[PDB]
Amino acid sequence: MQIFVKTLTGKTITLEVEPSDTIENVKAKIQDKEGIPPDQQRLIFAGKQLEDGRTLSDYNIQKESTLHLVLRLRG
Amino acid sequence: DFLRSLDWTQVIAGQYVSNPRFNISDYFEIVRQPGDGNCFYHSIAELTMPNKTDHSYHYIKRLTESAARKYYQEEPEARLVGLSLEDYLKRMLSDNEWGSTLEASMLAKEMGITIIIWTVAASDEVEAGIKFGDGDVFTAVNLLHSGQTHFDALRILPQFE
Repeated sequence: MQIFVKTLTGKTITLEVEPSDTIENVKAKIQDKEGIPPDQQRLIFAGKQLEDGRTLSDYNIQKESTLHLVLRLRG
Repeated sequence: DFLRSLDWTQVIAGQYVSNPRFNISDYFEIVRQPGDGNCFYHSIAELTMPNKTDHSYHYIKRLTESAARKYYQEEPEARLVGLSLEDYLKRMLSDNEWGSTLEASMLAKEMGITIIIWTVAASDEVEAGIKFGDGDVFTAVNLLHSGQTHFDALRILPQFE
């Protein structure tokens, strides 16, 4: 099923996911599609940051929901 | 004016994002910082401490320690680090250990400031900013994150006030 992710640059991407996908799995998909390393990714839905070991289903993330992606920036 | 029209979206409490497109040097002076792993704290020091020197960053690392003991447990980005408070502090305080958006969030609360981190693309222009705190760009401590690995300080150019 398709969901949306608005990246830090404001680009809204589509992603193909299963409700059973963990947030860790979603990060891997964003890496594959956009090249962003998983250790950088903070995913946010409904004003809360999502935890790696929970699933989209755990969060009521539906077909066509939109996540915000914010990056952990180090230097 | 360009700077007065920035559109910030509060994504999680106290944390905002914006995706303006500008040449950094059209609006800011860059105040370059050394590395040795410390450039995040040097950049903070440059903009918050009068008479900043190359030793000032130790002060900011101590404030980061203080901040962590208050705020780390509840910081959303701390969930990425995944360390106990004590293990986090051990790493943070290590010589040349990189700072980050996690320390920016905690420092904004500890110091009572707004910190913006502007990140630059390979095309040289700013493509995004992350802001910790409620202040505007004119009030904020503005950092430039470049090469995906380095922080410098920025000051707004005088003609923009």
